[PDB]
Amino acid sequence: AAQTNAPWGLARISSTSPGTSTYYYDESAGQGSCVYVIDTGIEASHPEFEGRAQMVKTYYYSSRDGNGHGTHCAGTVGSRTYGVAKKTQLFGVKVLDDNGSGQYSTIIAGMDFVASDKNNRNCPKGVVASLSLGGGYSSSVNSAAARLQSSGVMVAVAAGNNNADARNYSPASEPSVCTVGASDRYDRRSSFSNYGSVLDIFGPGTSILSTWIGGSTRSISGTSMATPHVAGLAAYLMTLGKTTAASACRYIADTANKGDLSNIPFGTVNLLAYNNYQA
Repeated sequence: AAQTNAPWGLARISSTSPGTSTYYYDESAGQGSCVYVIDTGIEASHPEFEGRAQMVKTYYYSSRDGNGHGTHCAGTVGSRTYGVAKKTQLFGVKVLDDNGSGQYSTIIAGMDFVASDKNNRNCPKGVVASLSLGGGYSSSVNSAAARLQSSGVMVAVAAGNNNADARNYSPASEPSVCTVGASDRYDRRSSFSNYGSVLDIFGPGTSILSTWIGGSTRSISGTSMATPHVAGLAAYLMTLGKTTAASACRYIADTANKGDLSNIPFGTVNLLAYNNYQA
């Protein structure tokens, strides 16, 4: 399949070259996979989700995404127009309040929630968690992400927007999950993107168009936006039978576009998420 005039990030992950506008993808589109978007929630009513989104857990009275961030990153995973895996199931876990804030304990609880929740879901192609959040280093946050991964969830996490080594940030520094840096449409490392040896992969992160609350769309930037690209790609690749939850991070790195990014600090992978789809 081909989505013309797609967000640059979708076209990027299907192209060996920047500057294209067409997103090429196998029509399976991540069907049979599920992605938990662990964030401010998901406006599941957004037409862009076509009923494939739902809230499964909140840590506030409301499952309603009163921020936009979770709806935005859900959109990049598998929203209709703006998503990588356009047929995947999206589950909303609202660990961040509507200001985007969340206690570590709440984030840890949300990850533990997914690890068991996925046993009440039908995700025959596998299960992904997209964590577009982060704070300073936390061994207990890291171990929460490690458990989720261990449980058989493909965890993707944002490297953080500090223009610093991601070793000082959690869950970004958890080695066993997929730590995602951000690139811009010119294949530069995003200005804010964290870096370091813990990074597993880069994805489009600057000026990413996707869903927003109120049935709308907006473009925002962050490794938080690159994360759902990789989670979507993993859901897509799992549905294709190309990898598993345990191996998706390394499979995406193995098959990534290598050496195409600029301003990658020495010691940080130079790997851009790529679906390698041959139409």
